Amino acid sequence: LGMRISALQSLSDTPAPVQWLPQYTIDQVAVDEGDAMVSQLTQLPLRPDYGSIW
Amino acid sequence: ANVWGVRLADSLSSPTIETRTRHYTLHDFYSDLDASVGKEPWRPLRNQRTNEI
Repeated sequence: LGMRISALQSLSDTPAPVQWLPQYTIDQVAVDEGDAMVSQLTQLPLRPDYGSIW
Repeated sequence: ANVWGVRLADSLSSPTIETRTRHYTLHDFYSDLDASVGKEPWRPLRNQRTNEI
């Protein structure tokens, strides 16, 4: 089993979602497949909480 | 105008924007069945004079 040896560190549960910054690689996929899977995996229909623009 | 003792305001108004329909999903059904504090399927009604449900 080619895996490292260490013990997990316990963290307190975060009340709010944390920001994430993705990083890209050399692999590429067709745009249509990505759009189709975004449509398949989304929870897109809902009512957002509209904020104060000004 | 007064149809039958019912006075009507001079102005006219009506909504103009209609929201798109949201299809019912299984996750939504489970969320309704959870009966969370904010999403209870029952809305209480209160008597106006003395305020009891």
